[PDB]
Amino acid sequence: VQLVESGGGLVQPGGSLRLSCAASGFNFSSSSIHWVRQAPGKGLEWVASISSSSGSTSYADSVKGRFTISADTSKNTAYLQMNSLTAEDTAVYYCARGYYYTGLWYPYAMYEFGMDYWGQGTLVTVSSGGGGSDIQLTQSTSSLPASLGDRVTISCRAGQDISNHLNWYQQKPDGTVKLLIYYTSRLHSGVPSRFSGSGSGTDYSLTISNLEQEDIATYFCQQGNTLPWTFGGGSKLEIK
Amino acid sequence: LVIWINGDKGYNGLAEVGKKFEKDTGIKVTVEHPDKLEEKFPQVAATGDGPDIIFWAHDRFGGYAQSGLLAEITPDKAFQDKLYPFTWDAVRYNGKLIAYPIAVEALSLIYNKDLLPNPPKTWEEIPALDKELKAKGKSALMFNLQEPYFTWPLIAADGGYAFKYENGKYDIKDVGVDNAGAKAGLTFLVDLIKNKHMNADTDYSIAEAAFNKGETAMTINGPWAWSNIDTSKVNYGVTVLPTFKGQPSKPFVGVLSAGINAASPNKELAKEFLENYLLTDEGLEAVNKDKPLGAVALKSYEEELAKDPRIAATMENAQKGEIMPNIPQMSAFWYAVRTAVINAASGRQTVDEALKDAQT
Amino acid sequence: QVQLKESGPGLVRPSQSLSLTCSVTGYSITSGYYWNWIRQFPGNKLEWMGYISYDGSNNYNPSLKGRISITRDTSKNQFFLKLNSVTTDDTATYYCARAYIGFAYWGQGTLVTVSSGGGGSDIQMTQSPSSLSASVGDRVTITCRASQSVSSAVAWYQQKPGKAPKLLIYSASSLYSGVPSRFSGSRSGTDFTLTISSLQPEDFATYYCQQSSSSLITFGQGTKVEIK
Repeated sequence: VQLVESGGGLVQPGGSLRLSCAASGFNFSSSSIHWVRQAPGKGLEWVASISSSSGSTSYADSVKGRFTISADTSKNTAYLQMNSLTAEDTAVYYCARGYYYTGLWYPYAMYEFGMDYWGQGTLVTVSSGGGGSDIQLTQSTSSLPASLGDRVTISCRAGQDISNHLNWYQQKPDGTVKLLIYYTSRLHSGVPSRFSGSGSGTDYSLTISNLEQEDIATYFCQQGNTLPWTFGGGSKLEIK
Repeated sequence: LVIWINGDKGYNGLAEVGKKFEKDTGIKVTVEHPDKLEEKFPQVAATGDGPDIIFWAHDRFGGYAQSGLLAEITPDKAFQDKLYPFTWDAVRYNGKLIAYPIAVEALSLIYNKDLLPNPPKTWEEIPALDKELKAKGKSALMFNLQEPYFTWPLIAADGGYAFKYENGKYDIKDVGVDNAGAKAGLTFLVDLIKNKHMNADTDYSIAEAAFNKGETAMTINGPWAWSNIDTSKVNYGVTVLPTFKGQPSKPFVGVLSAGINAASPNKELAKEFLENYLLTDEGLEAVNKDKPLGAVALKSYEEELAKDPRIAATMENAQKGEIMPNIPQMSAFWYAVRTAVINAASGRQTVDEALKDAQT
Repeated sequence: QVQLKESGPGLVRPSQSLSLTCSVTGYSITSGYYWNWIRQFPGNKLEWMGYISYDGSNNYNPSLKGRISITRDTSKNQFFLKLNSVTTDDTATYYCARAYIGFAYWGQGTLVTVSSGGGGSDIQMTQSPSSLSASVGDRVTITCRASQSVSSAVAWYQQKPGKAPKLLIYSASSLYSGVPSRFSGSRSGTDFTLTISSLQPEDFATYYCQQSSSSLITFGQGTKVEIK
């Protein structure tokens, strides 16, 4: 018994690709063929299946409307036509045979289901693209409760040098967002002087010189050095 | 006429019968095979929509009948005589005919002709056969022990039954799970396990793989399994199941049936299509040539198909078997008998204790 | 001065298109600046999605190229987000914002939820723990909870790096042929457990549950069993 995938390769965002799965060693006409994919460093994701005897096909919600699975019983081969590919679709694509039998009694369920045989997989890469890649921003102290007159400092560390192109935002509980600081230390219009910012290279900091009740909020950093622009994970201010 | 039938059936063959109907009557026939058909049907039929005719295994129609979604059909006694009498019991609900029988399906004894040119006629022969075959690095018999559908032919042989069927109805309180016949049959099955002639863990995939690789001389399975055996090049035959205490094994019978939507305005057309176009030698052949029906309810055409001894075996076991009851209480039967067999075969409970708990 | 305001449907079905409108007043989107869409996922993380500039040029996040379009109607002073083939991952609060140095003016944000109908076909598997430190000889237990009943249609798989997954258990508790007997599986209602009775050095791997009750087959997130 074996399954051999082919058709993988490098594809532009929004492009198309057709994968094949050549099978041998079992009765293809009575089998079900499944496509399962695995994005770099992530888990298995089931994508589509076809029953040869009934012709019925099923698709994951994540690919519905873009993928079409088909099979030529005489070639013992199954196919996955993939359209409108994006980075979310980059992955090794596996084909697998789903073994099962169908109940003869209502509700006619599947019994003894298992993907007992798997191909070696074929790699699909959606290029990026030609964009940059994410610069990571790591915040601390995220969620440190202080007192209603304290000086408070939130820090941001960028994964590479961002040349002082670092901005700070405040998000209130109601979801409203305001710019506080831009270019490391420049105050946006209307922002109280008790906010200040410091740093250079990869390390940056936001300080509130004395905490007021209206400062209860979540604070985010953001680099504007390179596209795509990226944010830190947020630091929630709480009162003790 | 709009017709629904499952995708694994000969739906293009059925559409050819629809083309002959249109040619003789002017009425267009459109055959569709939507996914999850058996689930969609009661949803659109309650609206007053859906197909005029729906094809499905008979046991599903009891639910449709309870909901009033199926018309009572009116075949002559002359027409009824064209079909095997037992099939008409499968399409009755509250005594009323609610569907036309099409095809018949049941488990049979499948055997490897190279290991066992003359398969046993009785279950009682199998222990000594297994001892002989064990000495050759083989086994006598492997089949799915996990689901009661597969073990019931032996359990029912000597007198077990699910629900008493009389006139045209089921007494939902006359259950034959813990009478002496069912105790005898399960006891013989448990003894096969205690004597190491079978294994309590054997399931569908384990028995299929062993038979199709030539490691066991016999299995018990239905027509849906034949084409994998064809692929495996095992030289196999298909025959009547072994008797137990001189009584035939009684496998559950499934009857592919054609029901008429209660909300159809074309009921007299659907009757003519089914009685005079589909349920004829030429109609069933058109369907069968597309995808085989197995054994069919129409006597005249089954006599032709039974030139294939596999199909004759299917019909013979079906005539000796138990029509699968079309009532919702079967669901409790499946869960209960399933536990009973597992517990009896593992040793947790005695045969007597296990069947008595299931009957309750 | 500038105000921005998002509008559009708050509920979208998986595989459909998400469309949102930003209405700008007090400043023309043709005069200057970059006109952005930004979204905040339920766990508070922010993602810049893209912009249309004052001259009609676009720039999009590489993670979304191929299914995002930002367009504008200069006569109405509005710009638009269209995100195709959405999944539940696109559930987020969508913000529009004007930028030059930073995002200096923001809309108030609008929540868009992506969720199936979707009934009995819509089944998740929640696997725990995500990661497990274990030693040779340990008893290892991996659990998986189905979001609704799956009967016993649960299988377990092992995967080693660079290799295809292998089937271990099917029908919740049946050991696949050739798999060592130290592997076993069990079910309690909607809870499924894979057990390795005494871990061996070849057992370091990632393990996945899988349900086949719905025709939309789904896998658990996986459990990585890790060596010292």
